[PDB]
Amino acid sequence: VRLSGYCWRVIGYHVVVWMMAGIPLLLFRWKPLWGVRLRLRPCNLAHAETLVIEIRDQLFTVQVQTEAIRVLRYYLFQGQRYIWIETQQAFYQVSLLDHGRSCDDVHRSRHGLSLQDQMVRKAIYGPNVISIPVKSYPQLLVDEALNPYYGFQAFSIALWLADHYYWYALCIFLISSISICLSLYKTRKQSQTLRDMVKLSMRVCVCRPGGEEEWVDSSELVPGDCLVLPQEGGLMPCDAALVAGECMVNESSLTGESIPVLKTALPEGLGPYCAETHRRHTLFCGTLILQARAYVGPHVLAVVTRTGFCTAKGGLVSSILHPRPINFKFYKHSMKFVAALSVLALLGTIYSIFILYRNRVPLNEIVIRALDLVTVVVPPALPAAMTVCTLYAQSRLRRQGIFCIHPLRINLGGKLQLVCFDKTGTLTEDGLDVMGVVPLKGQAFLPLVPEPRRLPVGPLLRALATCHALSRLQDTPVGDPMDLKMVESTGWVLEADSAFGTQVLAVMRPPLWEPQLQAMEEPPVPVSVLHRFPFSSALQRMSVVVAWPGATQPEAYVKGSPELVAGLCNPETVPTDFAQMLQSYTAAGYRVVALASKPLPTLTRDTVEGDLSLLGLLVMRNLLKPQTTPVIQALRRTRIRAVMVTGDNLQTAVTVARGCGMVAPQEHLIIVHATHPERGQPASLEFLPMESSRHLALSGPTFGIIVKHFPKLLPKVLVQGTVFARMAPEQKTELVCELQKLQYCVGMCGDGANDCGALKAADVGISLSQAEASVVSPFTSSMASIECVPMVIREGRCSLDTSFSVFKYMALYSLTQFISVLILYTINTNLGDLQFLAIDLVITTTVAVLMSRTGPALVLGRVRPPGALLSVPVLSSLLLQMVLVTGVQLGGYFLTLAQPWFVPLNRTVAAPDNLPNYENTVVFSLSSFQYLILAAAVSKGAPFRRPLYTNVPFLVALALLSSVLVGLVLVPGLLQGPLALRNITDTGFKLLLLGLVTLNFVGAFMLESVLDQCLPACLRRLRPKRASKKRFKQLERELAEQPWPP
Ligand SMILES: CCCCCCCC(=O)OC[C@H](COP(=O)(O)O[C@@H]1[C@H](O)[C@H](OP(=O)(O)O)[C@H](O)[C@H](OP(=O)(O)O)[C@H]1O)OC(=O)CCCCCCC
Ligand SMILES: CC(C)CCC[C@@H](C)[C@H]1CC[C@H]2[C@@H]3CC=C4C[C@@H](OC(=O)CCC(=O)O)CC[C@]4(C)[C@H]3CC[C@]12C
Ligand SMILES: CC(C)CCC[C@@H](C)[C@H]1CC[C@H]2[C@@H]3CC=C4C[C@@H](OC(=O)CCC(=O)O)CC[C@]4(C)[C@H]3CC[C@]12C
Ligand SMILES: CC(C)CCC[C@@H](C)[C@H]1CC[C@H]2[C@@H]3CC=C4C[C@@H](OC(=O)CCC(=O)O)CC[C@]4(C)[C@H]3CC[C@]12C
Ligand SMILES: CC(C)CCC[C@@H](C)[C@H]1CC[C@H]2[C@@H]3CC=C4C[C@@H](OC(=O)CCC(=O)O)CC[C@]4(C)[C@H]3CC[C@]12C
Ligand SMILES: CCCCCCCCCCCCO[C@@H]1O[C@H](CO)[C@@H](O[C@H]2O[C@H](CO)[C@@H](O)[C@H](O)[C@H]2O)[C@H](O)[C@H]1O
Ligand SMILES: Nc1ncnc2c1ncn2[C@@H]1O[C@H](COP(=O)(O)OP(=O)(O)NP(=O)(O)O)[C@@H](O)[C@H]1O
Ligand SMILES: *[C@@H]1O[C@H](CO)[C@@H](O)[C@H](O)[C@H]1NC(C)=O
Ligand SMILES: CCCCCCCCCCCCO
Ligand SMILES: CCCCCCCCCCCCO
Ligand SMILES: CCCCCCCCCCCCO
Ligand SMILES: CCCCCCCCCCCCO
Ligand SMILES: CCCCCCCCCCCC
Ligand SMILES: CCCCCCCCCCCC
Ligand SMILES: CCCCCCCCCC
Ligand SMILES: CCCCCCCCCC
Ligand SMILES: CCCCCCCCCC
Ligand SMILES: CCCCCCCCCC
Ligand SMILES: CCCCCCCCCC
Ligand SMILES: CCCCCCCCCC
Ligand SMILES: CCCCCCCCCC
Ligand SMILES: CCCCCCCCCC
Ligand SMILES: CCCCCCCCCC
Ligand SMILES: [Mg+2]
Repeated sequence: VRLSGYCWRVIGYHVVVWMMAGIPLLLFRWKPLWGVRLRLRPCNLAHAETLVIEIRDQLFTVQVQTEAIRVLRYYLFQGQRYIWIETQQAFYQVSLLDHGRSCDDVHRSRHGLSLQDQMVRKAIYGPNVISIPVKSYPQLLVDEALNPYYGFQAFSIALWLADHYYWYALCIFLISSISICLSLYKTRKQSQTLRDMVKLSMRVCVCRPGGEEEWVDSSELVPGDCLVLPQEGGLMPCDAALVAGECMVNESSLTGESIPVLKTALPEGLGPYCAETHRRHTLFCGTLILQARAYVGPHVLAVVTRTGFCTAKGGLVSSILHPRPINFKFYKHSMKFVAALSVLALLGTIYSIFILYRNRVPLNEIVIRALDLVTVVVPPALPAAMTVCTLYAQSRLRRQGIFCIHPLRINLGGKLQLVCFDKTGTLTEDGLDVMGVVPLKGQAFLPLVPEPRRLPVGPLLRALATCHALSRLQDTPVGDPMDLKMVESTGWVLEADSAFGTQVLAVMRPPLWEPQLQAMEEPPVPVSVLHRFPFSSALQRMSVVVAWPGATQPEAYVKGSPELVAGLCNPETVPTDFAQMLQSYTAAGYRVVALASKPLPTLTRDTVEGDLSLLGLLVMRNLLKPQTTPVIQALRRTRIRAVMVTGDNLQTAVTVARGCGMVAPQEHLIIVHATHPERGQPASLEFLPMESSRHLALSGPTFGIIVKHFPKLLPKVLVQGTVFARMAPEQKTELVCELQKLQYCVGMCGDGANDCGALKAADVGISLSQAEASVVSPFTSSMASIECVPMVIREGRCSLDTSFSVFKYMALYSLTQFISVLILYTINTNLGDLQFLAIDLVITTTVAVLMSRTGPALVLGRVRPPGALLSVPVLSSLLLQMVLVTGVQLGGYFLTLAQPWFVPLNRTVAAPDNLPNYENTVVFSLSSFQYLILAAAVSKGAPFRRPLYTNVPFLVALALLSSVLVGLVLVPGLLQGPLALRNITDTGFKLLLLGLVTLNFVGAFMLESVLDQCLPACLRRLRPKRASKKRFKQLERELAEQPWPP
């Protein structure tokens, strides 16, 4: 995180690099800083340094722009704007100028921002736009085509053009152009799918200190400027603190869930505007405002707080544009693999140079042949194969209805070994059923009431009717499902005239019915709502203040989790057997929410939910979705660990885990309960063995106590723990972080608004109730069920196998072609000119692009894909396949030598001037069929991929190439002219060649099958490793020798 500043000699450095002609590799290597400094006009003075290099320990360089009003030196890094302060000499982030600003200051910013201050803050903070520039086509060409690989391909094109191999040069050019086009299309789509999301362009009203009215574009906003919000509704131009009125918004673009959320005006007072503690008082960029009410004045006034990239949406966009490096390695071993391949290539080109020197050839031709061989070693289709494989996988996922912002994470799904779920919404149905309400008398519960409609007028009925954040939107109430079903159960239909405190936020009317019963005593009267305190998952609570045409004083009603609410209630109002009866309902799997009240003596949220008194419990059913038990059973069958992380009660979570199969029968479960220290001793960490493998379940506060007071025992709990309950979102992301610390590949599926942090922290985050692509999590599904989890895993495995099948095959292709030409070099032939074109484009490129189209296996398995190219089976398969191919080619050559008809090539004339000569044709035919054979063999089916005959384009390609090659052998000759073949004029020997290559086909398949069948057993019997690289496996073993809980 160190920034170093540096100010005719640069042209000298450029000329030196050009003369060297490969200085870019040195500057793209361990010593890039030295070259940069030598070619940057070094000058440490930051005030004068126009260039700055930042190191984050990784190495980035950026200019220093200067904007004038007088002078302002700023620079952009990672999308964030930093500016230079003359009074400090250092660089400070734009977001940190107005840090610690007090809420009273935000309120005093109610008045306008003058045009002078507007332009000053415009120059400082820049325009209010999340800038994702559109790249001109030549910019993309210079960005992508400029790299060592394509430069080497251009060199190969030049070299093969030098020796009159026009066709081969042209086809290499075509392959490179196709690869560049595919990379460009991938990058363009990647930029466009993000740019289309941040498209905010609309006029907004803002009031000046004088005139108090002006319409400006969304980009013309700056921090500290007020904003008149549109009461009809619409998108939010930028991040602003709500200063006046109330707002109903739909912030699904950065939260996942699409339920309405209530934002109340910022509470006036002294203290910093955190923007995270006041999250309920802030409107975020790119969020739809369902409505905005004033209740105190003409307009709903907000104050712009942060604009541009520093907004939360801007931060997520910045993360997407510059993602963090992947923690889990995918290969991290290809250096040794390509080193071994290069070793083989060098041992081959040594033979090439030696045998060429053996015969009479000019030294220039000798070096030309050597460089030709080296160019043939490198295949030009590798980047195209990678890109098309990734595009195919992403298209498959999109066709299944799952969208990934950046497909680079797809392969992570192929090596997930732990998946977290949240109970409500994802595992269970979103909706709820109100089973009933349990009331109190003064300190003793009463029988459950099925329909709350039949309650008498009193605190409980009023609390059920009034305590929520429901709002009518187009003749339909909307809000939390819990609140909607509760109010439906009561029947009190949602409907100025301030009673005591302020203007009423809402009014409720009791349903007219029972002329005798309802008016039997105190007929119901409508109830007005004065103050509302929205619900937040961090504090399991919601407080409302209400009055009615009676109401000698107002009344505050609090709805919350039973444990926390009972803690807040008056101790003598809570019955002694609260815990057991709550278990009696939660152990049955019911969601239970407590209602309490206090009569206010005629307002910050703290003084409301204080000396409360229990009114009752609300028991409501919540059933598992019908496609969660099979998914959990499949995941557990494949030894993929499944964990529940939820903010609900521990008893309900345990019951749901038992029902959905996370805790199958005959699997003992313990409850871990750590008591907070009471100033006499630490937590005891009590264990309660439950009654119908080892499983542990613990709530949020005990999890925090274990984290902060038993660090030694934390790994064992995390390894054995499966059901975590009553966790705040912060605790959820903390648990994900801890699981990752144990070297787990942690994926997660979540509903919204309490999983966003955990979803982002997770290696593979999935959001369910999302219409389309979102910046909420790396992956997002359209359908709402857990079934998306296995497919993302399966495709990932299908990718990991598929990628390997490319690196294998194109390596085989890289080297099976390498040996063939060497054989010809030993006989002084050079494999023809159009023959190279036939080998590459007709046969190889089409197969390489088509082989990755195959889909996933449609079922999971316990066998994980490999994680290294240089494993024993892979290298063994490569070597044995090379032995088979070399044997076939040499046998063909030796048999062709041993025929009645034969005339050796005229060795005194260099190729291609001696073609077809009866040796080039046979080697070429064998090589072509060998490429097809290798392609067919490398492309496996089970357990990860479908059988080869699934993707009908690839199978059709294989069939057509085989047919045209067979024709090329079994005809008097139709392409033998252009391909320079000698037209073997007998119908007997060519049939023998066909039989021999059939034997080669059979040999390759039997070889690969025998390897797959036998080598794993040999490795199990031979080298008994006892893997301990990952800490969680070590902990699993240690628990296996002896469990920690007795
Ligand atoms: C000249 C040889 C040069 C090559 C040197 C590199 C050899 C080489 O990478 O293989 C390492 C593996 C060890 O095994 P390795 O591949 O390192 O296996 C590791 C474990 O499997 C680990 O946990 P568990 O799943 O619990 O086992 C996890 O899977 C890691 O990810 P990964 O599996 O996805 O890659 C692996 O790194 O196999 C040897 O133990 C051969 C050692 C050399 C044999 C020498 C014979 C002469
Ligand atoms: C034994 C002899 C006669 C053969 C040597 C072959 C050279 C002519 C090859 C070897 C490496 C090649 C270079 C490999 C990499 C590049 C990088 C490329 O520039 C970049 O894309 C770098 C961008 C970056 O990473 O910042 C331009 C072509 C060039 C210089 C290549 C030009 C041709 C080079 C010097
Ligand atoms: C050392 C002499 C005696 C050998 C003569 C042949 C060399 C000119 C060959 C040997 C190794 C070859 C290199 C082998 C591998 C690569 C990797 C290849 O991939 C990349 O480095 C780019 C990857 C990316 O940009 O993502 C670029 C060409 C290059 C440097 C090759 C350029 C030509 C080299 C230097
Ligand atoms: C006989 C010689 C001239 C061989 C020429 C090779 C072609 C047959 C290859 C070159 C590029 C290939 C295409 C490259 C990319 C795709 C995208 C792929 O679809 C996607 O992954 C993107 C979907 C979307 O975003 O719409 C389907 C295969 C296809 C059409 C490939 C089909 C085969 C093509 C045309
Ligand atoms: C110069 C003459 C001798 C060339 C004659 C063409 C043949 C070499 C044929 C045999 C196999 C054919 C390929 C077989 C299958 C396809 C599938 C199809 O490509 C796709 O994969 C489309 C994907 C989709 O949209 O679903 C159309 C072109 C292509 C690559 C064909 C291109 C032409 C090939 C290479
Ligand atoms: C004397 C014989 C000398 C030859 C010795 C053998 C050398 C073999 C070198 C093989 C190079 C492998 O190269 C590996 O694949 C391709 C090459 O473009 C690169 O691929 C990279 O660029 C492409 C786009 O161009 C991206 O889509 C891909 O995501 C990215 O990783 C890999 O980053 C590189 O690591
Ligand atoms: N709308 C609400 N008003 C008041 N209390 C609520 C509301 N919704 C949930 N709660 C309570 O808050 C507790 C935890 O809140 P949250 O963690 O937001 O709910 P959850 O549905 O248990 N979460 P999860 O299971 O991870 O989706 C729940 O157990 C309820 O007791
Ligand atoms: C092969 O070409 C060379 C050209 O020099 C010459 O020997 C002769 O014309 C041809 N045939 C034989 C057998 O050499
Ligand atoms: C002889 C060359 C054969 C091609 C080998 C390709 C292997 C690349 C593996 C690493 C890819 C990610 O960097
Ligand atoms: C890759 C294999 C390289 C070795 C090729 C040797 C060819 C010898 C053929 C000439 C001897 C038969 O008359
Ligand atoms: C395997 C096919 C190799 C490419 C063949 C290119 C020749 C096409 C036929 C041209 C006919 C006119 O000469
Ligand atoms: C893509 C290749 C198609 C055009 C190839 C033309 C070949 C010309 C060779 C002429 C000599 C043999 O008649
Ligand atoms: C990139 C090099 C392209 C060369 C074009 C070749 C066209 C065929 C002509 C072959 C006989 C001169
Ligand atoms: C739905 C399967 C699509 C198959 C694509 C067409 C394959 C035949 C193409 C033949 C071209 C020569
Ligand atoms: C990571 C950039 C790799 C550049 C190619 C290095 C080739 C070195 C040959 C000695
Ligand atoms: C499932 C393995 C498929 C084997 C058949 C390969 C294609 C044969 C083309 C004649
Ligand atoms: C379902 C059994 C396998 C079907 C084979 C279809 C492809 C045959 C041509 C090789
Ligand atoms: C996707 C299922 C494919 C079934 C096999 C198709 C065989 C067709 C031979 C042309
Ligand atoms: C799925 C039906 C189409 C299968 C392709 C049949 C072969 C066509 C040769 C072009
Ligand atoms: C369909 C491909 C086989 C056709 C060959 C017919 C003539 C063979 C006698 C040379
Ligand atoms: C595979 C194509 C077979 C063509 C007919 C074979 C005739 C051979 C007579 C010995
Ligand atoms: C007796 C000469 C060989 C007859 C053909 C052998 C079978 C060919 C398999 C492709
Ligand atoms: C998948 C096993 C394949 C068995 C060998 C096929 C030989 C077919 C000759 C055309
Ligand atoms: Mg949920």
